[PDB]
Amino acid sequence: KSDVTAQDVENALTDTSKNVELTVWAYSAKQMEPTVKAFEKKYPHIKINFVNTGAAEDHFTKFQNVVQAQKDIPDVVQMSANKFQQFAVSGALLNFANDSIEKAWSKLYTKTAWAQVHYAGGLYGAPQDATPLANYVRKDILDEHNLQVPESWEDIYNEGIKLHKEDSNKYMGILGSDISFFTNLYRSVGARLWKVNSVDDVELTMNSGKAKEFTEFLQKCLKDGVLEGGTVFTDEFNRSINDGRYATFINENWMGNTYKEQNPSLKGKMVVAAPPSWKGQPYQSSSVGSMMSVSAACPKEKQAAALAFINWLDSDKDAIQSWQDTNNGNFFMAASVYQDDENQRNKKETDGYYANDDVNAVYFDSMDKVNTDWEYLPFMSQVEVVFNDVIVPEMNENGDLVGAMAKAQQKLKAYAEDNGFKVTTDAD
Ligand SMILES: C[C@@H]1O[C@@H](O[C@H]2[C@H](O[C@H]3[C@H](O)[C@@H](O)[C@@H](O)O[C@@H]3CO)O[C@H](CO)[C@H](O)[C@@H]2O)[C@@H](O)[C@H](O)[C@@H]1O
Ligand SMILES: [Zn+2]
Ligand SMILES: [Zn+2]
Ligand SMILES: [Zn+2]
Ligand SMILES: [Zn+2]
Ligand SMILES: [Zn+2]
Repeated sequence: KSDVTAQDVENALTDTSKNVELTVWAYSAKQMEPTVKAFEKKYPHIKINFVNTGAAEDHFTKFQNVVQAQKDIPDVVQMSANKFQQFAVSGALLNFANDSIEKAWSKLYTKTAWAQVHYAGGLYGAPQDATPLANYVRKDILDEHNLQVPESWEDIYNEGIKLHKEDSNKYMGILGSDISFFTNLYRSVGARLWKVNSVDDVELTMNSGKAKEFTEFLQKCLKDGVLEGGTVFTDEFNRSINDGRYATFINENWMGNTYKEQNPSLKGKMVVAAPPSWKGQPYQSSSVGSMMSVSAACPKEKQAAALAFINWLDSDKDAIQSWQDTNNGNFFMAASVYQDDENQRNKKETDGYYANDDVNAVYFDSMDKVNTDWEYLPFMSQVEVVFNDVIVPEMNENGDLVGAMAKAQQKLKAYAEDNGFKVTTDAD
């Protein structure tokens, strides 16, 4: 049980005679590093060795490698709310839960994000960004085809048929072969793939109920040309999203900043809209986001400073402002100083990039509608492996996503059983 209190954390910042060196690994270096530099300017006794680990997939592999070796482990490591679980459960991350941290830091982060940095009763990071889904819509393409900005999945299907019949070089959307992209869609329609009761007790529902109905719908979209299966955040995707291959793109809202940075030619052409409803339920959403975690290997005498750094970077009012100023005037932060500020909710676009200037209001409404009735499995790294091996190959116009989900569930059941988890599935 961690005895580093909220007061001990604050003392690491005030006790400036106690010099500390922290090694920090991050994959979102572009967005985060300027605010890291601001930390170092403000607290020169805490020196940050900031390591840009490149792409997230490489970062997580590198971190697992050093943890398994028990050598050369960073003190602080970027995590995300749907990838940290297997690191937390395996003991790679410091569980810094205690009453005083819980009491103090729970007030600093919006409740949806704060819940998600817990796992199995431990506390494993400070939330960084929230990532409510938004639908980035090429309004120019829809206008050309006399199509409305879609508000539901039913609209995506019916309008997507018309679009692709009239212009077979464009699709209404992409079904991205990425575990976050894919699970975000299920979460955003209230379709549980699984339920976690405790660290060693899980239920898989990948082939029944609302999940099965949604999978059937996605396969019909693939079969009929409404969605195209493909990768996201690859060169293939980058070409497509620049060329207008997808009239809609339903994604975590950090993409809103990515378009401003990588796609200047799309200025004025997109509207940012709410993600779609399903079956005449009110629309729901999903938020994941990054978090900053401390390694279990972090030396005891550096832990207070490591926690002080993660809390400062992710919640200090100056830090939150830096996140805005260094990311085109907006970055969607989980800290309550951002989330509870009506002027962030009503913040108007000033750069002319999106065709609607109320982008943050769309993001905030989506955040309000995040589906919190959800947990990630303890072995999310294995989930991603099985997804790549079993589900991704079926994401095509002749695929069988329904059958693939059932086979993936069987593989995850065997993995769970082999690793000491109690597991039920809807196939039992
Ligand atoms: C790993 C993801 O972390 C969160 O998303 C962050 C987003 O991550 C992207 C990486 O920067 C990129 O290298 C590659 O791995 O794609 C990732 C998206 O899946 O990066 C932005 C900045 O551009 C933010 O830092 C996001 O927090 C999380 O929300 C995702 O679901 C993933 O777990
Ligand atoms: Zn150093
Ligand atoms: Zn708690
Ligand atoms: Zn067209
Ligand atoms: Zn390629
Ligand atoms: Zn400050």
